[PDB]
Amino acid sequence: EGREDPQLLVRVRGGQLRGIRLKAPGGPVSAFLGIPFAEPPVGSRRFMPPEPKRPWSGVLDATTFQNVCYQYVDTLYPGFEGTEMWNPNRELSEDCLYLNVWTPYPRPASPTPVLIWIYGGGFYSGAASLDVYDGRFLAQVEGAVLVSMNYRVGTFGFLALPGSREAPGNVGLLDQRLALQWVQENIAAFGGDPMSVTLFGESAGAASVGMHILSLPSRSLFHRAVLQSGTPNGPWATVSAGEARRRATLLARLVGCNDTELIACLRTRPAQDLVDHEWHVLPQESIFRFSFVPVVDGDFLSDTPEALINTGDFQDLQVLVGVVKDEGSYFLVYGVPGFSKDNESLISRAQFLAGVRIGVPQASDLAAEAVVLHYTDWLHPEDPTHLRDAMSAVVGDHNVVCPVAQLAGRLAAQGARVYAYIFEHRASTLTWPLWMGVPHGYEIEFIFGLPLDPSLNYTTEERIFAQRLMKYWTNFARTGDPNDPRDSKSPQWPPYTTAAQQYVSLNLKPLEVRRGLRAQTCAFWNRFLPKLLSA
Amino acid sequence: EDPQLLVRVRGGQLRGIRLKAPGGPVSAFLGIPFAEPPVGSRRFMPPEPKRPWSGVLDATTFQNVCYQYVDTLYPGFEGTEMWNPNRELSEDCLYLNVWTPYPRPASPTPVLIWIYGGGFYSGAASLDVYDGRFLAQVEGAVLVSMNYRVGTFGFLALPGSREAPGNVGLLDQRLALQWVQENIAAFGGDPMSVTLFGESAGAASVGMHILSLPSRSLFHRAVLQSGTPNGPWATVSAGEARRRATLLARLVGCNDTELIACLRTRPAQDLVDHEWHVLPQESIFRFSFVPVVDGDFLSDTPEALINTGDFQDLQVLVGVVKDEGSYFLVYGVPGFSKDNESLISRAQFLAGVRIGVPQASDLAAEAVVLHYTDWLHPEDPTHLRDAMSAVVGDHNVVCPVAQLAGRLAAQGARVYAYIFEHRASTLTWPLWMGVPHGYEIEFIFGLPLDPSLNYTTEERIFAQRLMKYWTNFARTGDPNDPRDSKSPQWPPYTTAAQQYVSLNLKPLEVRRGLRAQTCAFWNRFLPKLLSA
Ligand SMILES: Cc1ccc(C(=O)NCCCCC[n+]2ccccc2/C=N/O)cc1[N+](=O)[O-]
Ligand SMILES: Cc1ccc(C(=O)NCCCCC[n+]2ccccc2/C=N/O)cc1[N+](=O)[O-]
Ligand SMILES: *[C@@H]1O[C@H](CO)[C@@H](O)[C@H](O)[C@H]1NC(C)=O
Ligand SMILES: *[C@@H]1O[C@H](CO)[C@@H](O)[C@H](O)[C@H]1NC(C)=O
Repeated sequence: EGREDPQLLVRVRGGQLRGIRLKAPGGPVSAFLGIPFAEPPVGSRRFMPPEPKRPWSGVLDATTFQNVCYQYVDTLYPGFEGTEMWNPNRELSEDCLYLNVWTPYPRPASPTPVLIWIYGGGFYSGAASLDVYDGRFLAQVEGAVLVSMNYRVGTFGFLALPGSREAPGNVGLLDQRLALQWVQENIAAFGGDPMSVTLFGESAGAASVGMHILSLPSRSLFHRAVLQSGTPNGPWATVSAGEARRRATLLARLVGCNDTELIACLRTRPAQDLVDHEWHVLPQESIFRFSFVPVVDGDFLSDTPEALINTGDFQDLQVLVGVVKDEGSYFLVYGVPGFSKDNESLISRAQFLAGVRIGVPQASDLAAEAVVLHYTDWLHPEDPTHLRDAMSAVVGDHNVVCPVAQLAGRLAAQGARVYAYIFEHRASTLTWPLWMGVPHGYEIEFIFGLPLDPSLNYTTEERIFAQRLMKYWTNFARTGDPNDPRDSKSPQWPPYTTAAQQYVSLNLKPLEVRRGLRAQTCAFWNRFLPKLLSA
Repeated sequence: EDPQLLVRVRGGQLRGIRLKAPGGPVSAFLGIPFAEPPVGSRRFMPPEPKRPWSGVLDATTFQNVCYQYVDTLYPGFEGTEMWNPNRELSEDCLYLNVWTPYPRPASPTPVLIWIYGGGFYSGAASLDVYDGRFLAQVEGAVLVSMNYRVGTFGFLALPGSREAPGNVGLLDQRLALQWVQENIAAFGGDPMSVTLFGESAGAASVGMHILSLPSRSLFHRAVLQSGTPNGPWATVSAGEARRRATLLARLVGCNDTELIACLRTRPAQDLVDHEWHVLPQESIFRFSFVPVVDGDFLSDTPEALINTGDFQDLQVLVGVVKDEGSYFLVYGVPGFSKDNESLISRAQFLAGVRIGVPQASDLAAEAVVLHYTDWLHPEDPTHLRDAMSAVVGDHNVVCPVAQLAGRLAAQGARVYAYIFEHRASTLTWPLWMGVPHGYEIEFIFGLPLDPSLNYTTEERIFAQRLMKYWTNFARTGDPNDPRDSKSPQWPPYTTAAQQYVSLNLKPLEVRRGLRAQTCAFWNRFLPKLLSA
């Protein structure tokens, strides 16, 4: 040492770190980027649970984002910001188990509530280094300690031969769990309070958050949870052991491969070869289905998330959950004929019928017809605008909105304090077309406070709006209650209960309270369809 | 004698009676025989034309009511008694009634023929609510109503047998229609402009005349109030009719010739005693002896006939009341009664759906419960009670009416649809039943125009407007006044725009889609369900 900024030097269990002083619009923050929390899961460690990182010597430089976990890179619209904002922004590698820490500058004197972000990406993609996950605004404006981790995705994170020693499945979730243990042991060195840790995540990250609620060893590592547009229940977040084994065995043959010999051969393949065949193992033509996701192993997940939310005790739990207004629209362009970002995507009745089969790929013919009859407007059954919007609603309701409504309802009934929202504001900077409405994932930039960066060209009201949301999320992190304790003047956010089913609209206007999360429609998906399934 | 009261029809002379209506006199000819009495060896047989008679036949009085079950649910309660027979019961009951203006019309006048309801087990053309004097006096119409055999005597069928071929009660109606063709010009009626109208079982009868070729040369327009030939209560298969008749015969102590011979020896009340005991399931809105798909009067199911028919030169007026189902819940569904607000639990609501959709499987009844539950108030008594009524009215009336209107409009017919939304100031049923089945009839027939029944001034003005819709439809096949040039007009129902009108105290309002989403459930989804 000697001439470095003494506020950027910090020791953790593994050794000494040097962080970087970043500028936020309102002042400096401290960032510690690319902290390794596991041994590199490479070579003979591919598909294995993570091992804790062994101490290093000297001062590790923690001023850069580290590698992104090896993953599929989306090529649907090459050069388009709407797609590439999600793509990896650092080199791809299997050596990718690193985490990031943002704190106030100087670091806080009293211990400060910790927010831990778990990114989404369908369990096949994602990185904690993306611009929309930038912790500097929450750290500067709300004084939060923010932690985000990389976790293995795709085959490297979730390929499972259930019951094997060499590929037990869910190691991507164990990566996240190891980072949670790293926070417990080390975050006090940054001024963070290990006894006040809130998990929040979006989509597959939200499902991940839900899995930690449901997995007993993770429960001692956090105290509150936010689930944005995703759930551990629902039709895409888990597979059975049987289906996971079928998908892993098919991927093995597609790349040229007793479970030990199979996994051993898979470990000899280049990472890119596995990624090149990941999408080829899905049982049906589908959207909103991902090849390698958490498996119901009877270990991390002692049973299906359905069984666990329906029965478990949650009296100690405080959860914030919500959806965007148009959950489904984004996904139609990845497989439903007739949908494009470049047209209005007005579709015919025939294309709606074919789309329902692709967006509800596990549905029998009778179930599909039930869906079509429910979502058809029988005063205008052939109107292309209603059919396009109905296709988006089918996909959003089946995959996100109704799994969330079920989760909120079971959690509230079984002792949890639940707060629910619908996010209804479309960013003025959105590059996706207008028919997509408020698409999946486009509340994240407001939670993290990107509008406060003047160079990103958001409106003044969007900055005020972002600050409202940062206050809601951090108040909840701090107290289990998103409401401002000193501000009773503003309209209040009531908890979701089974009796009143209250939630709030999040938009440019003051909080408005609404009742029922798609109550009629979600009864169709959550109560009727499963009973139809049993026939 | 009064020459206006003396008429010669093909069978001989008749003497009618001058009756007072609020605005003047009417000529009424009550109790005109149109068939040989279907008694003795003629029971269950097709009707035969009435033999000529000598002298002047006295037609100043309503004739006997066809033998039928009499309702005892609420003894002495007007809301039920108003439907009970108001003349003596007899198997000798095939008589019709004619009202005309006094003096007799100078020009041939459009004819309206009323076919009463009563679930094909009851009913009479002599009920006070079917009084034709107001339409005759105010609109100058010639009004005809007939008695037809109900219950076992009209619809007991051993299909394919010679002596109980089925549907004889519908043949009774058809013979009265031929009587109108042959004789109505003598009253000043125009046989080239005959409009059938009927309510519930009567509307389903009207619809069965639309679907049976020999009936079609006997009328030109049709009105179907709260009833349809299609749907789940109005017809039975040949096999189910055979089962029900064989069971009734076992219950009273009896190949088909011998079985029907023994049934013919049974006193009428012996047959009625067991009428309600042959239904396959505990139910409401189900009736033991109704028209049968014989392959003769009905060449096929009403469903297949409305689906494939040619209806181009046909005009039809169809509609429903606001609360079709509420009336029937008190006849079987536990927790419903005239005398309290019938606030039911959710368990009672599930139990009620098995009774109100008695042909539904476990899965189908589950679909119904989940569809009609308000999942924001899933346990609230008021919502469950109102949903129970909705299930029954939608399943049995509203969605069959929407299916029929849609098939008719798409296949050439001219259709006008309505929903009747005014609850009579004088109603004796409780408030929770709303606007019940059958309580639009008194307005169309014009009873509010009688001051002694203590209707309100608005209801009298309302009745006059309805009388004008119905008779304008009779005159032209279009209910709109060709003199009134003020909007809104009543538009035709079509498949594209699905327009219908609300009938109430306020002016006509035009609405689109007749419970479109819910009737898609009943008419499109549920059939694919039960059948797999
Ligand atoms: C070959 C292929 C490629 C992609 C798919 C597919 O279904 N893609 C959908 C997911 C991309 C979303 C990016 N994202 C990640 C995290 C958070 C938000 C967002 C977006 N905000 O809304 C499917 C296939 N395939 O089926 O072959
Ligand atoms: C033993 C019995 C008796 C009657 C029923 C049953 O379902 N009755 C229906 C209504 C009959 C009278 C009303 N009515 C009749 C003609 C025209 C209009 C109206 C008014 N409607 O609002 C059912 C049973 N049973 O279940 O056994
Ligand atoms: C939009 O674009 C896609 C692909 O280019 C096409 O298949 C679809 O039919 C288009 N839609 C319209 C409404 O032109
Ligand atoms: C913001 O607006 C300015 C206006 O000159 C433009 O030059 C800049 O590229 C814009 N930046 C973004 C991120 O939209």
